[PDB]
Amino acid sequence: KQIDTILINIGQLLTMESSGPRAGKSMQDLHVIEDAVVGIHEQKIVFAGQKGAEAGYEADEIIDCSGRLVTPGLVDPHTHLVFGGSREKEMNLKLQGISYLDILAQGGGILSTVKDTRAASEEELLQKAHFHLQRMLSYGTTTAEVKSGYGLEKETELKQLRVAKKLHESQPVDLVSTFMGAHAIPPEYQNDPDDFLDQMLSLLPEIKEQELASFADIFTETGVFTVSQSRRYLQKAAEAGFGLKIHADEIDPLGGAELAGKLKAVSADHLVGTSDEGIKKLAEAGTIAVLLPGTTFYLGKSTYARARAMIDEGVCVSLATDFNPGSSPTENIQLIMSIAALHLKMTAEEIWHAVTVNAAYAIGKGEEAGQLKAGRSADLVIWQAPNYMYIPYHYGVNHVHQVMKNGTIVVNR
Ligand SMILES: [Zn+2]
Repeated sequence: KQIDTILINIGQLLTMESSGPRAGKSMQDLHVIEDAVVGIHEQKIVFAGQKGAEAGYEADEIIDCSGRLVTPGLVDPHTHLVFGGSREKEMNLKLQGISYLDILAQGGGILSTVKDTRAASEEELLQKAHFHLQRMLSYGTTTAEVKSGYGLEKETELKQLRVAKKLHESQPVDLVSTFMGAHAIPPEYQNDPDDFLDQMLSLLPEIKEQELASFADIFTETGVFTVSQSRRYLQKAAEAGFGLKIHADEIDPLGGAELAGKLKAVSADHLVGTSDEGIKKLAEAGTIAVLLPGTTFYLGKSTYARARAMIDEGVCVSLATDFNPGSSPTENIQLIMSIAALHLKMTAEEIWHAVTVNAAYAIGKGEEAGQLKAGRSADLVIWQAPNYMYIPYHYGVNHVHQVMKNGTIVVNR
């Protein structure tokens, strides 16, 4: 069989081959192959296993991995990629001890980014986002989820969504778009938040017709949107055919997790303050818990989401950068992996499954990304490390040697 490409001399290969999301104990069952090969033809994986799996094939292009570690391209299931300006001028408020919510309550935070995003032209946001997405790619992310939510109005929310589609069609990273019009409350709506929510819901039909988003998200937090508003909002979104996601129980056990499970949301994200009942509902419903360790770290806190309890309870855990200018300005998914190990107390095996398979399922791409097996798009990363434990171990840097998307190297050294 004549094929396009073959990777040889792979020191360690992680296919992450699974039949579905990995919950509980299965997150620990990492299949490791040594001295492996990977065959690619017409942008797809034709084989990925131990040396000898290439018997019967002959490739034209041969890539020597020189004993390096090879894994599927990484999946970042939660980001706010498109945004205007930056929030460095808020560093001092945080340092002074002003809480994240108090900054928001005073017209800052998300609202500050909303003003800059509304003012930035669509072309500026595109170029701006292109730079950050290119960096994400250089760190190993070949598939990512991007949320709007910095417009809080028709014009800018649609603008963010169009930029996301544009990005998806003009660079390597495959993007999953999420509409998060219900991110915060414009000051002029503080007295009628339900009216604001209805105006955001009024956008679903055109967003749907334009295929501008596949999911709907919402910030269920004290002072922001309540559980009842979130239930009504999300149920409405589901009726329109949108998948469901939620920024839940970021500080306190508000019942955001319980709601997400009851609504059978694809994922519940953040969850630092979630209760045991919430954890049980997520596991029971199969709702993926996307943890954002960088956000906790960046907020200057030390109390992280209870990942071990979630895994002990059969929850499917994932990880993300939550890349956003306000609470987690980092594109480095590898650092997220390091923080998960050091502060979420997750093992290297669990972390790898979290940033590939589980991240993929968290955004409706379980059948398309996160695994290197026959038929899958040839998206992989060749690492500057001999083993998988080394990646989360050595922190704050970029271990990427080369990144392959659709069978072509898109990042070199
Ligand atoms: Zn977020």
